[PDB]
Amino acid sequence: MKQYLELMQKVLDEGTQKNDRTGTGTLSIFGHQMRFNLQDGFPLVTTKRCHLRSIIHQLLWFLQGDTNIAYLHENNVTIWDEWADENGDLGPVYGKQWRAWPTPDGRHIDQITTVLNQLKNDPDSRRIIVSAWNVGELDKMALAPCHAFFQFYVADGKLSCQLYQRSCDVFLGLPFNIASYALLVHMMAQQCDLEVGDFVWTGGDTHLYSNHMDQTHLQLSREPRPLPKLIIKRKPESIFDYRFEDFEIEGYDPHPGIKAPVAI
Amino acid sequence: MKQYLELMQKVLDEGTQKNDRTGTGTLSIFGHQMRFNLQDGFPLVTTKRCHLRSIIHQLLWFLQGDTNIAYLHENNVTIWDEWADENGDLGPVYGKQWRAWPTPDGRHIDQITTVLNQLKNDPDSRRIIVSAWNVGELDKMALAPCHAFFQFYVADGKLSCQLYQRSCDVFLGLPFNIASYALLVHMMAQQCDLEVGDFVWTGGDTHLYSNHMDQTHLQLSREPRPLPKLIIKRKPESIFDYRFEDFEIEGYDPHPGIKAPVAI
Ligand SMILES: C#CCN(Cc1ccc2[nH]c(N)nc(=O)c2c1)c1ccc(C(=O)N[C@@H](CCC(=O)O)C(=O)O)cc1
Ligand SMILES: C#CCN(Cc1ccc2[nH]c(N)nc(=O)c2c1)c1ccc(C(=O)N[C@@H](CCC(=O)O)C(=O)O)cc1
Ligand SMILES: *c1cc(=O)[nH]c(=O)n1[C@H]1C[C@H](O)[C@@H](COP(=O)(O)O)O1
Ligand SMILES: O=c1ccn([C@H]2C[C@H](O)[C@@H](COP(=O)(O)O)O2)c(=O)[nH]1
Repeated sequence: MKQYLELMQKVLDEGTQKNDRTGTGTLSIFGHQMRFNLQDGFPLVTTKRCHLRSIIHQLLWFLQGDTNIAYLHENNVTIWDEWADENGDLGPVYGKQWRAWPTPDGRHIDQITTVLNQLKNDPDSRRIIVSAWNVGELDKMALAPCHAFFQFYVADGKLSCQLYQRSCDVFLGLPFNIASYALLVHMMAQQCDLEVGDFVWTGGDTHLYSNHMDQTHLQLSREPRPLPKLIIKRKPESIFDYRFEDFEIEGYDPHPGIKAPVAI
Repeated sequence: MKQYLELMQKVLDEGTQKNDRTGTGTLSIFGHQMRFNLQDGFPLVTTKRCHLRSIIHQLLWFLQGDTNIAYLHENNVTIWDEWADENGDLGPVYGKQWRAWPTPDGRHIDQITTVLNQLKNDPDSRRIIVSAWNVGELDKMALAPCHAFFQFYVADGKLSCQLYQRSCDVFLGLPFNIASYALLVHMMAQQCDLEVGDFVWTGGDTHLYSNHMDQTHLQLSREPRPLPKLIIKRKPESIFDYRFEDFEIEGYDPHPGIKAPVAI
């Protein structure tokens, strides 16, 4: 996508070499925002083939409030296996925070039902937020949340979403996240009988790892193609009842996949 | 300031009319970002006169862990009175979350001291974050956090900060908020012997209130004057040790004040 390849080049041209936690090295910038008008097409990168199976099962996993990779496993998704403990868990990661944030006094708050009731009952609210950054449980988490925080907005019947991402690996993880949250805005918009608007991505430390340098070069030389269109094939009676079969992506003619090693 | 005045012009050129919680009516855009290089000058608006007494005092109150207005009152700062209860209390807002976020296992996390340890011992961390958005306590808060989350970053011995403001009142609140976080970056950097980098502001619902349209156009007709300079006269043993008197702003000549109503 033009904005995405412009962020790749930006990093390449201005990033500073930093030693990172892995000991691989990064080239990074701090502060970047991208806007994707969703009316114009689905933001799935077309300069490399992106595979939806993982994107979709991971979002449905999250909305279930499940932090154990068994479902993911049962659906052939491997992305979280490195971080999961001895018997499948990640501790209170994304889905537990989304569906059951623990109050200090023992109650649990369901930020996705809150956000649903806010979109139907109070759509002009300036507080339609879901936060995964639970400072009090970060220590029990296999990995601190990368896509930490997000905010919805309604104006002239359209639903927009801004995501704050504290840490971003441009080559591998950024295409994944952009699509994931663009997909949640379409699910969220359908349930609330609403139009889709903008997806705004904002990042903190945005970086390209030293061993993805050739792959970036290879991806930057390809021309972006027309964006696909997402088809949602049936309306559930809740956001919690969507299934993998419900989604279809028409128009996606990508350049071939580029493989690149993960720095863990 | 060029950046601030361009944002106001943008809200005026691209905003949608939206009704707010206080029913006064706003003009809003969703998603903006702007960067202020702190080496260029101290970002206090000059197209209208700002009073620095309250920017410093509120920030020391926050760093104290305080959420009761009495301190602010004896330094006659009345910016928080409209929201405080009978006993001066605001409930667990900024100062309490920053200095003692309550966990579900009995602990409390001092997020400012943690940030300082990270800048000293692990400055390349992508996790140097302070969040006031505590979902399990928002119902005890007198007002939900508008400046909800901020991230620090250290590159070439320069400290930068990125603030995410979920709701922004552009005429009243935003000159207060930019000056407050630029102060904290200078204080942090002084304590850690770092130079100042950039303060990067990102907003969610960024808006102008309807009863502010004339004051905004008045402001916009003015030329920015050269930015002031911040001189700190002491290096306190800790960041919790600063006094009002340790700060001096040099060469600040603003255009006349412009007065305007608060929506409560
Ligand atoms: C992001 C995320 C979830 N994850 C992992 C993952 C890792 C660290 C994290 N760290 C943090 N802070 N939060 C997370 O949500 C998180 C998630 C991913 C893992 C691998 C690939 C990946 O290598 N993609 C390959 C192909 C495989 C595929 O299609 O799945 C590629 O070529 O793109 C993508 C996403
Ligand atoms: C941000 C922030 C902190 N705050 C708290 C705070 C809380 C709720 C809010 N609600 C709304 N609608 N807008 C805000 O800017 C806002 C700000 C402020 C409170 C008042 C003023 C204000 O009226 N100041 C006068 C100056 C005179 C004085 O010192 O009293 C002004 O004309 O600007 C500014 C900031
Ligand atoms: C809140 C906090 C601050 O210091 N600065 C701000 O600009 N605000 C503003 C935003 C909005 O005008 C109002 C809060 O209303 P709501 O909670 O968003 O509904 O104060
Ligand atoms: O949604 C995601 C998930 C992970 N990552 C990457 C960012 C960093 O490369 C790493 C997170 O590690 P720390 O920043 O906590 O060190 O995973 C992303 O870019 N996006």
